[PDB]
Amino acid sequence: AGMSLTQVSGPVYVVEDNYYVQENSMVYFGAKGVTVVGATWTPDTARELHKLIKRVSRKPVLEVINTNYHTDRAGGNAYWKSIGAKVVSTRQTRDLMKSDWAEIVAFTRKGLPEYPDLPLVLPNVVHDGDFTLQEGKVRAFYAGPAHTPDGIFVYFPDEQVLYGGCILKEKLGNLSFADVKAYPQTLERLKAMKLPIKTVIGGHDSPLHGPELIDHYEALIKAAPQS
Ligand SMILES: [Cl-]
Ligand SMILES: [Cl-]
Ligand SMILES: [Cl-]
Ligand SMILES: [Cl-]
Ligand SMILES: [Cl-]
Ligand SMILES: [Cl-]
Ligand SMILES: [Cl-]
Ligand SMILES: [Zn+2]
Ligand SMILES: [Zn+2]
Ligand SMILES: [Zn+2]
Repeated sequence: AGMSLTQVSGPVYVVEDNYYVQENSMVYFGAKGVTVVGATWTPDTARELHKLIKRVSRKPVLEVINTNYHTDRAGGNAYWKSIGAKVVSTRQTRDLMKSDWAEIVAFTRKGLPEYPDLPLVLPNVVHDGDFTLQEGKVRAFYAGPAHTPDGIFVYFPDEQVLYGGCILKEKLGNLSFADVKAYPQTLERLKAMKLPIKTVIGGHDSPLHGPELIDHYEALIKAAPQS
C-alpha cells in the first residue's frame, strides 16, 4: 500500500510512508487518544495516515510531534492542525522551521520536483527542554546534533522501543544538513543513557531493527566525507 500502519509492541505502531522517499514514523494509541510521531511528508500523506488511524481507534488524534524541522517530519502539519491536533516540537525545531522552512522545501523540490510548495505551518506547542506525553510513556529528548542540529529522539519505555527519526537508518543517505563530526558524538551520548532498548525504528529504509542499528549507522557516519 502507499502507507501501512502496523503494531510493533502494544500501543506502539510503525508507519511506513512510501510516498516520495520512504519515511517511517510512529503512532501511539493511548488512553485519552493518539500521539503521532513525525507528521509525514505532506498534508495528503497525513490524511492517509489519519484514515489508517480511524480504522484502529475512535479516539482523537491529540498531538503530532515534529522530530525536526524538515519536510519529512513536518510536512503533514497543515492537516494535523486542521483536525485540531496539537503540533509539538522543541523551541529549537520551531525556530529553525521559521527561518529555514522555505530553504528545506526548495531543497526537497530539487530532488522531488513533484513535491508541493507547502506553506510554513509552525508547531503550536513548543517545549524548552526534553518532554513527555501519554502519562510519561512517550519520551522525547535532545542528545545533540546529527542529521540536523535539532533532531530529537523519542523513546517508549514500556515497550523498549527507540524511534531514531532521520538520525538512525540503514543507508548513509544525504548529509547536506548533517553535522558529520558531531554525529557519532550524539550517538555516543545516546548510548551512554543506557536506555533499555529492544527495538530501534529507523526513520528511512526498513524500519524494524534491534539496538545495533545505532552502531551500524555510527560506523557508516564515521566513514563518511567530512568525518
Ligand atoms: Cl477506539
Ligand atoms: Cl484505542
Ligand atoms: Cl522551488
Ligand atoms: Cl533528525
Ligand atoms: Cl542490518
Ligand atoms: Cl536488526
Ligand atoms: Cl542494524
Ligand atoms: Zn532531513
Ligand atoms: Zn529524513
Ligand atoms: Zn538491523
